[PDB]
Amino acid sequence: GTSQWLRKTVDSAAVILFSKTTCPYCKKVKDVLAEAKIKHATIELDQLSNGSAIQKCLASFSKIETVPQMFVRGKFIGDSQTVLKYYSNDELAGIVNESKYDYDLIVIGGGSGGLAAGKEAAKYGAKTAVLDYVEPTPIGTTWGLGGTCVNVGCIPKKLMHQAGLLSHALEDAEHFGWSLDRSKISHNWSTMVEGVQSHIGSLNWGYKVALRDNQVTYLNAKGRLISPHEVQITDKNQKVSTITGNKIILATGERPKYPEIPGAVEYGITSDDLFSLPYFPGKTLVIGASYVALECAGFLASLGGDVTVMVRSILLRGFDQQMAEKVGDYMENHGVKFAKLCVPDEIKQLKVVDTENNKPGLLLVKGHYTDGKKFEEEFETVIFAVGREPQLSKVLCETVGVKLDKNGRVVCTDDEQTTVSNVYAIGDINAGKPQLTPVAIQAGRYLARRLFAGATELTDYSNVATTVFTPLEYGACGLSEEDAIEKYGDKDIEVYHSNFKPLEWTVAHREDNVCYMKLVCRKSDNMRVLGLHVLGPNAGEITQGYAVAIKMGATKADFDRTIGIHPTCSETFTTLHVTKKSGVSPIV
Amino acid sequence: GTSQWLRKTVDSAAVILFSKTTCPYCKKVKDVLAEAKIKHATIELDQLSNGSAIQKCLASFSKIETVPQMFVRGKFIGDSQTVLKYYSNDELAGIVNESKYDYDLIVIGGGSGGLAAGKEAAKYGAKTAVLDYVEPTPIGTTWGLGGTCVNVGCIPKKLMHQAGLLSHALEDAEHFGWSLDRSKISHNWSTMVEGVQSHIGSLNWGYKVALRDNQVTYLNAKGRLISPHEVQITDKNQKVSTITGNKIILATGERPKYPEIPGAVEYGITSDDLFSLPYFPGKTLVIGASYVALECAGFLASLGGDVTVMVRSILLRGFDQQMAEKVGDYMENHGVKFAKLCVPDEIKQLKVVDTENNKPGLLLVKGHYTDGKKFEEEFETVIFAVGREPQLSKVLCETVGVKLDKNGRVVCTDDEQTTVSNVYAIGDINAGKPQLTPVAIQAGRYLARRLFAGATELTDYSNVATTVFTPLEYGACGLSEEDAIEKYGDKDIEVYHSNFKPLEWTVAHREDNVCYMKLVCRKSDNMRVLGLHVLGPNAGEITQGYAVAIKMGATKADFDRTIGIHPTCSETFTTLHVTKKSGVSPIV
Ligand SMILES: Cc1cc2nc3c(=O)[nH]c(=O)nc-3n(C[C@H](O)[C@H](O)[C@H](O)COP(=O)(O)OP(=O)(O)OC[C@H]3O[C@@H](n4cnc5c(N)ncnc54)[C@H](O)[C@@H]3O)c2cc1C
Ligand SMILES: Cc1cc2nc3c(=O)[nH]c(=O)nc-3n(C[C@H](O)[C@H](O)[C@H](O)COP(=O)(O)OP(=O)(O)OC[C@H]3O[C@@H](n4cnc5c(N)ncnc54)[C@H](O)[C@@H]3O)c2cc1C
Ligand SMILES: CC(=O)N1CCC(NC2CC2)CC1
Ligand SMILES: CC(=O)N1CCC(NC2CC2)CC1
Ligand SMILES: CC(=O)N1CCC(NC2CC2)CC1
Ligand SMILES: CC(=O)N1CCC(NC2CC2)CC1
Repeated sequence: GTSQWLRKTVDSAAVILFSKTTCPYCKKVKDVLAEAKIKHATIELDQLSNGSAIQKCLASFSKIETVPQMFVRGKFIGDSQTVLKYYSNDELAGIVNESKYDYDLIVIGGGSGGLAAGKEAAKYGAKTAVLDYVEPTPIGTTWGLGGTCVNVGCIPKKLMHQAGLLSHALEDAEHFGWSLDRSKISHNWSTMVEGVQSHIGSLNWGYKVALRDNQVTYLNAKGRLISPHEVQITDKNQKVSTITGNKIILATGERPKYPEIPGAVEYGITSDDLFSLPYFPGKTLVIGASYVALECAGFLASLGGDVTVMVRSILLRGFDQQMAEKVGDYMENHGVKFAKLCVPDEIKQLKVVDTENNKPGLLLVKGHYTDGKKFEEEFETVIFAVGREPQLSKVLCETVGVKLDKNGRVVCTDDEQTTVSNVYAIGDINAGKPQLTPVAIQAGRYLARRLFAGATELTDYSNVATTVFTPLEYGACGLSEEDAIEKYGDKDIEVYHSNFKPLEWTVAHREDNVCYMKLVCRKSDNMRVLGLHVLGPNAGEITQGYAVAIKMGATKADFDRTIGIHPTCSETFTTLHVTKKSGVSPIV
Repeated sequence: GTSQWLRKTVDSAAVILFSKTTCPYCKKVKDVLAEAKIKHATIELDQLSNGSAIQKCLASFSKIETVPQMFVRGKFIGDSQTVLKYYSNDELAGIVNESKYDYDLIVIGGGSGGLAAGKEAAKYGAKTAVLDYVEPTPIGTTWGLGGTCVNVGCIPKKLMHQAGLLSHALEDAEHFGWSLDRSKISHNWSTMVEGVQSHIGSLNWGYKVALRDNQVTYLNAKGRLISPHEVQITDKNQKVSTITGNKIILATGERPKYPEIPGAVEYGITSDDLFSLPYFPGKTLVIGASYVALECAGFLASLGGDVTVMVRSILLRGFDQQMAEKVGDYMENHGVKFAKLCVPDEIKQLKVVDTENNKPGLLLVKGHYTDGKKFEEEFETVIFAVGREPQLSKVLCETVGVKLDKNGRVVCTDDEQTTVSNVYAIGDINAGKPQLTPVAIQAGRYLARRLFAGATELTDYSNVATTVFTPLEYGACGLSEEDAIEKYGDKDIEVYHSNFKPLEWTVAHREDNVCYMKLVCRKSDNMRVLGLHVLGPNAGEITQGYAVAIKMGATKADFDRTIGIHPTCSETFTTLHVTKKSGVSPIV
């Protein structure tokens, strides 16, 4: 079945040239298309295994078997002589631009996955439009091009994390001989926000420049898919029009949820608001226990804030719960307060936010615990981090026929196709996929190569590593301990673990046995590493490289025969030997 | 095959029990040995592929074929009934202690490898002595148990590096909103030295406690091997004596070299003296260009010093030379001066060191460039970092028969055996091996297991990752680019590379295109990764995990299908695409 690959490739591509590396008649067609500023995909057949059979099947469209052969939007155009005839007759530009729709591709959503898909497709001659719009938050916050990660997620989160880490660096520097006095140093919230927002502005602008230089049309517009090939767009002044595209990629992401309780929307905020907030939050309550809740609470305390987290049930639901508890214990020991097994009932306003003097307001939070006892306390800022959800009713007409699941996410095949054959979805709205920025980028780039350059590589969504940037960071790749035990049984699981202490913490007089790591392994499969977990500084840097080994099937013997780099935190993975079944302590 | 292994295992093990997991009489013997504090190896025949063959071969030694069987130093002792008889009759202790020699093992040298070998051997019942001595430096410097890395190597070097890193952390903190003024903060050298030396002292003590708790005899003595089984030991008071051992492990390491020029030994120092120097070096000249030279020049400059490095020919000979040059370019941009193609001719004393007032002296350094021009300049401190060498003529009487190579290192088989069948060598003095602390530890532990516990695993010295802790760190694993081209030819080698900027450097306004990473791959072996190189922060944490993947045979495709962790520096390895042959720019 090489024939049905070739048919799908020729059908879907915009401009594609079948070529060979040594053929100089091919080279003359290349240099002609380059000078004409015509972009295209190229399939070198001497570099593919079965390029012989493909050459034969090209005759089914073109009635010739030689190379080069040029196609445009499913139609054969000519061999060398015919393409040069079109060029010197000035007929070539009209032929490549002839299309049944306005665009080969329309991307709805200009974030991590959408921008990456659109730029990749434009590399192969696909005429591309990228639509993006930011619906404002209840208090009116808005931002520029690039999506959740760039503006209100990974980028400003980690910069603010770094600002918190530097407070411990100032304390540490005294013990290492520097003459500063940490107790006499304080933090300016608005200076930090100005620097963070200035970096984000350079990224908004770089993405506009990127799209321009790839000949991608950027429309700042709210998109709505009304039929398989029609997208209705609405302007900043409410002007409405319609554009048409061959392929459609949905990549509109999610926004934060609010609890259905009085006062929440009126008087609370979310992470959408926190990263450009013009005043220090002050005494803050963070409601929820996701990674967003814990990351935000953690740097606020490190910047000297008075911080409480209200937890309905457990921390980091879905992550390894031994690890989650070590994360929260570290936080509790370094100034974050927890109200456990608790839930909010209402937010009362006591003092309006003072815009002129750059001051928070004042709120009264009422709630109750699972036993029945009551919660009541005042806070200057209340931040909700109780999940995120898509809003596809605003994007999709029911009549088009794109199937959603019961959470509102799009049901896709393993190549991102929806139930409507020309419509695909990527990123956080793809049901069941990990909701991470590098996943959405890989999904979008690989999809664009399949649609417009005849690629076959799929995205692999298994064993994707994560890092939670709490004050002590937590990296992971693979199964939690409890998920492995439940899948294979407790007698088939072996766990190797150890505490450790970074060398940097010795002269600084930090704790001896808080950093921690383990390997969860399958006995009956040669001690296969099923999950890796580490709590310590620089956990993202530590974890990333092991994700390649786990993808490759690493076993415990693979970790053992590798030698460590000394002195590092990471090298402790190369000499693990204490098992949980042995009952031997893991302390250093 | 099996029979030669069994003969080897029985002959050299001190106390060993042959057993099966489900064998109630074996359990009877284990309990008696545990109750009598008799340490021993154990081989569970049911856990071995060919335990059936082994069980039959045991009769060639004991004339029985059941388990348990207990041996001591090559002699069958009995089954369960016979062992209990010796126990009940108060005869067991003297049986398990009977030996032709004072010790089952004598380790000459108490550093990284030797301490690890000694402790591991004692775990299996081997009666063990560890000998350690520290020959003072020319000005009298000395230190405690633990070797080069612990006292005058990796540990104090990386602590001082960390002190240097904190100066940039103090600068960065302003930009992230903290109120300090970096320009009014200074560094106190003796305060840092006191904290470093306190940590080292806790490690000196920890090793003495560990050897005690493992029943290893520690002798603070200079050792000399005068025949295959006799070690002469000389006292702190010059008392001489002789001990005997069955097996000998040489683990005496190396010391710094001095160039043969007037004034070098009298008025200069080495790294052996630097890590406990009671005064700040002041204006300093580092002579040499190894990683020791550049790491020391590096943190001295970050701590406010006026620093010059005098380079005979190139930086970091034997490392990838493109990366070496980026390392040195970064140092030159951040204050380190270089005198290139230059060599020293003599050191003259202008001032004597002032021990009382705690101040360096003053020196005049004279030398010449390779074209004949003259070098002449004054310095307060001159550090020689021009290599290290063993001193085995002090350890190894000629008549013993242990063969050395032309550099004076010990020629060993792949199981660390020397030319004398009961004598082994590990660590820096094993010719041709990487000279690193984790390698010496792996070699010593693995060897002890083969000698006293029947193990067969050998140490793997290939593709061992390294990290150079210059102000911008350089991590690596596998071949340099020039080595790969030399070995396979330029047309079979593809290099993927990219610049990157750490997110933490954005708000701090640090350099855009200084950090750098590349993968060196072999086209004809499925784009196998031959070498990985990265220059940036936390380079050792970044690199370690990739070393497991390389050990496993990772290819470029394995790096592409792995998803990144965002935002990290390390994730840049998972999306590399610009090749050096393309000529496309690697900047961002
Ligand atoms: C606080 C926080 C921290 C995070 N930290 C990390 C982290 O450290 N690492 C990590 O890997 N991930 C992190 N994430 C997750 C990451 O941000 C997302 O997985 C990623 O942004 C998803 O990208 P996307 O392309 O699917 O959608 P998005 O990046 O959300 O972009 C979709 C865009 O489409 C727009 N849009 C919506 N509807 C329409 C419409 N009708 N018309 C036009 N445009 C529309 C949206 O306004 C938005 O601009 C974090 C998320 C949050 C909230
Ligand atoms: C400045 C510096 C920095 C380094 N940094 C790193 C780093 O970051 N990472 C890394 O992996 N490696 C590093 N190394 C290398 C590391 O220190 C060595 O590879 C390691 O210490 C060698 O271990 P060893 O057991 O072979 O010998 P050693 O650790 O040198 O121990 C040998 C011991 O035997 C003693 N001895 C000698 N002769 C006798 C005798 N006749 N009788 C009794 N005792 C004797 C010696 O005095 C010494 O105590 C560094 C080295 C230096 C010099
Ligand atoms: C609704 C509609 O007609 N559009 C909305 C997006 C706008 N983009 C401006 C031209 C750069 C204009 C087009
Ligand atoms: C609620 C609200 O103010 N918005 C809806 C209409 C939007 N028009 C998009 C920007 C082209 C602007 C945002
Ligand atoms: C006989 C000799 O010269 N030795 C010197 C070193 C001594 N150390 C142990 C604690 C006494 C051991 C004896
Ligand atoms: C065996 C031992 O501990 N010694 C102490 C110091 C050694 N060298 C100093 C320079 C004279 C000599 C012997």
